[PDB]
Amino acid sequence: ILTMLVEPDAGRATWVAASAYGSDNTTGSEVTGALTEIHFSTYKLAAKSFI
Amino acid sequence: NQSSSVEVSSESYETIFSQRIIRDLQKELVVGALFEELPMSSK
Repeated sequence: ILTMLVEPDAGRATWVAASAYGSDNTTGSEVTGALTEIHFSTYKLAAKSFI
Repeated sequence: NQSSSVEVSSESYETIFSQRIIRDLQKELVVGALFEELPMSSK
């Protein structure tokens, strides 16, 4: 196997209200993401002959 | 041959043709040339 890393999709920000300009919500929201993987393999092809 | 994996087209390519011609025993000739010859110059 040969395994590679796949970047995730997109997140998004939040529109904070005017009230939270001094409160803790001024920072907005937390955005997370997780990576993923892909795998590859091979197959065998063969033939024989006689003389 | 028709025994291995690959085969020839036909027996013509499995054969060698020779230009040698041979003959059996032939009867010997005896009376043809045992008498004397009498040449002629007329009928």
